[PDB]
Amino acid sequence: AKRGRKKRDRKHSKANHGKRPNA
Amino acid sequence: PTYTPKAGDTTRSWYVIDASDVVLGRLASAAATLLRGKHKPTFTPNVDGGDFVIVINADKIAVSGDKLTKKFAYRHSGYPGGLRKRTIGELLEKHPTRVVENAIIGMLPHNKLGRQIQKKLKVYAGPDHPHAAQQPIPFEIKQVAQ
Amino acid sequence: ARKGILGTKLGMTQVFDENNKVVPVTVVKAGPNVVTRIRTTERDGYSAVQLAYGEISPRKVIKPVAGQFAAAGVNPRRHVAELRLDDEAAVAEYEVGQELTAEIFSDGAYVDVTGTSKGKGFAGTMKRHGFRGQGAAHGAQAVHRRPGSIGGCATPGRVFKGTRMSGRMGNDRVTTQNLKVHKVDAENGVLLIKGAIPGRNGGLVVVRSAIKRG
Amino acid sequence: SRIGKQPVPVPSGVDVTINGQNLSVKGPKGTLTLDVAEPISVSRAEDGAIVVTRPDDERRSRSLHGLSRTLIANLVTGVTEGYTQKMEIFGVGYRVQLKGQNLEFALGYSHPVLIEAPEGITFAVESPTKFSVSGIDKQKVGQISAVIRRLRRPDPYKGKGVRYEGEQIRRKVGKT
Amino acid sequence: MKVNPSVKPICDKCRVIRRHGRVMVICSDPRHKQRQG
RNA sequence: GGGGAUAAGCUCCGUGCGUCGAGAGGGAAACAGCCCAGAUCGCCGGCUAAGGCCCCUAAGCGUGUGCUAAGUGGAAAAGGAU
RNA sequence: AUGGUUUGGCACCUCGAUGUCGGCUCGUCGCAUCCUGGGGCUGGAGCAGGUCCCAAGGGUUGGGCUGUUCGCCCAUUAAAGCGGCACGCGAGCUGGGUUUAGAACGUCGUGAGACAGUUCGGUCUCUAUCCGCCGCGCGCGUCAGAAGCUUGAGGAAACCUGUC
RNA sequence: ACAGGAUAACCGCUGAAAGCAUCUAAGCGGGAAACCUCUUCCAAGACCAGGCUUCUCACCCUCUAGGAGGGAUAAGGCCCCC
Ligand SMILES: CC[C@H]1OC(=O)[C@H](C)[C@@H](O[C@H]2C[C@@](C)(OC)[C@@H](O)[C@H](C)O2)[C@H](C)[C@@H](O[C@@H]2O[C@H](C)C[C@H](N(C)C)[C@H]2O)[C@](C)(O)C[C@@H](C)C(=O)[C@H](C)[C@@H](O)[C@]1(C)O
Repeated sequence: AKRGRKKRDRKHSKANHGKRPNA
Repeated sequence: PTYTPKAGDTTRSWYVIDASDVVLGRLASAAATLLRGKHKPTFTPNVDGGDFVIVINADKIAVSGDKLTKKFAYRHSGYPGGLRKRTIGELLEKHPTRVVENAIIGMLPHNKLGRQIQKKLKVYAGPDHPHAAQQPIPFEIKQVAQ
Repeated sequence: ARKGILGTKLGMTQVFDENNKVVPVTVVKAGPNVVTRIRTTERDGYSAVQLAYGEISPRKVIKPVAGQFAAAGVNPRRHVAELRLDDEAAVAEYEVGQELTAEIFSDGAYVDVTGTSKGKGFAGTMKRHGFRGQGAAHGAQAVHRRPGSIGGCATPGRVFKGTRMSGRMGNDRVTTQNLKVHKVDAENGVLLIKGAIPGRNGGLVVVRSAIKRG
Repeated sequence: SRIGKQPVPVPSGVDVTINGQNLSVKGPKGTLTLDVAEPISVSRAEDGAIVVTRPDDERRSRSLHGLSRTLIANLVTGVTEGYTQKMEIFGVGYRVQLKGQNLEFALGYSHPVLIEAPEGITFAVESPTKFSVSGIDKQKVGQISAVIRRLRRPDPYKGKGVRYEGEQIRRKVGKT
Repeated sequence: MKVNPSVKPICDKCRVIRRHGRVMVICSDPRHKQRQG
């Protein structure tokens, strides 16, 4: 559970512009 | 071709920074700049040219906020369950020079050269240092205005 | 303070109390000890006294070692050890050249005797760390004594430094605590320490007043 | 604030010495020392009183004002009048007798308990089941009076133990 | 001392305060005394 | 939008939508599919994009006015709260 | 809403092989605490409890039945904790179970045969290269070459407890 | 083990913001097998490679005389031997 939430969170980074592959 | 330091081109000088009442982060970045020789215009990444930096009054150094009791300095011995931590307040009481050293050590390059730079940093807890024969030049932390 | 004197283990024996109870004592020769040097705070950084013990032919002693004895003004001794005290108020009790004897102790005073254990050589895990074994029947294939599993698998995937396995054992310094001294023999300079002190018959030991009961 | 906006009256027999943010008061009962916070400036009116002032109106100055003023009045009152805390003990076979500067309590324990008086505090026993503790520092007087109060666990059923005179302790009934 | 995510002034004498960043409720009746945690 | 529990890095569809597939270089610490941008070769020249400018780490412990006391920043819900 | 240990959903790594249940030996970690330690509130008189908060240093038994995990039972005990580590651990051990070929019963099938039905029997291979770990040496360094005796930054071990 | 230090839960003292009240914002205290010392052991390859002492503390050759190379030694050590 811990691993999944962290990956979806790091899509919010400034350089990703709110989208990332594999969500 | 751009100029690169030869055999005997490098030169050293000794700086002493009064760590009293200086912020730990601010003092460390100033020392880490000196030790790497960033101030000289003869800088070259693969050749060290930093100037020996002596830090005196290393136990009076001021740490802001609640970091005196809530910031831990961790260390692991390798054995299972071997992780032992000391809050900064305790680490200052036992041996105070460590807090200044680590906060500088983690500012320098981590490669083999950064291990050689460390040999040029002498830090003392008291207000006196034995290196008076080398005539350290007193150094202060200002900021060039733009 | 922490009285101490360098001694030699002689052997074990058996003596009887006034209440007719039997006590198994170890005979320790606490031979005369010569104070060769005193370590002070301003000189060395700790407060300790350096004793010497044993008789050695002066031809045998090596020249660097011989000079240390001559400078202190004493005859060379086989073993030189050092007792660590804890203050300058205790160092003042000692002076170079003063001789210590078995009389410093009294009957009924708890002491801690330190020595090098007996040698046991390459010892298996059934002997070293007191493992169990595996059954000698019901099918055990050639595993009657070997340890067994070492760790997990693939997590951690290493052996976790600190695990207990085979290797050399014994022959290491060890200290026994709160050993009563049954009798202080005056003529022969021998302590009758009730209990079993570590070492091998004729091995050097250090007997000091107990930390806990002292 | 309202507390901080009230000048501190100094009776004629009391001496007040001010050194910036450091304050010391000398009087008949003894000498006390105090230090005030950075935001507040402490000065002396020529009438012979104490006045405290706060420069701005944020939390720090407003909160520190009331404290800093009422800290001095306790300081001045300690060196003219002093503080005496009166206690009394309830229970059967509960005794108090004074030994030197120390105080002993017989609270029903298998052993008797002894309390040592620190510097600046004195114990004066009046009756076996009633005594008093007197000193200069209001905090130190109240502090030791707290420790004495913790000697016996609260007893809602019979009320055995130490008490303050005006204290009213809740009591329930142990029936079944 | 009840420890709940929700603390309320059960009775009229109950007072809601804050000590060391944690909300409490202090009342003369010890039953009402609770703390947010 | 359907199926699912309006779950899945699920599955099935539409899109003169994109990229990877078949794509190097800069950014996201590392990280095919996200953001900037399509590599003809050389240069010890210059200006920029996304992203940054205390030290590692290149360039700001930048200027003005405020806010935060929680290391919030540097994970989260019903709800509680002078 | 947390957790990811249960029954599942998906089919993304491995079918030119990732050995699968129990037991043994060996551990190590979390705290959502069984005992021991500290507290609040009690419809807490005392003894004994109930509930909640802090706390992971140590400890946590021997047997009957079953392949059993689990469970019931017999004696104690201060307690007989819950879970992760490929439902830890088979290049460490057993093979009782399951899941090859033999055989029989019940049931299905006209028949070869079949049964997450039952019963008896049924090969557990390998000289450790590298990381790892337990031990022991050879070389060099510490600004001349050697010998004693040491401070110790940094680690490791231990920490249980009852009755009178 | 005994003892000491800083603490968790919890109990407090002095106290304003907020004429009262509040363990809290400034201060001061108590407080557990947990943490740091205390007990035992390893430990200067701790590259900041440590300290107190003691002994030897001096002889030749070569290239070219700058440094290096070669030999014989002292204190000491090792090998062979019991
Ligand atoms: C005596 C000498 C034999 O040792 C055995 O009997 C071991 C004990 C078998 O285990 C027997 C015994 C047993 C119980 O397994 C231990 C049983 O499971 C099966 C029948 O294998 C082996 C290793 C089998 O492997 C196993 O094959 C399985 C299909 C997969 C399994 N694992 C990788 C997935 C793997 O170990 C396999 C295929 O025969 C290996 C092949 C190459 C051989 O024929 C080799 C040359 C054999 O002559 C032999 C090794 O010399």
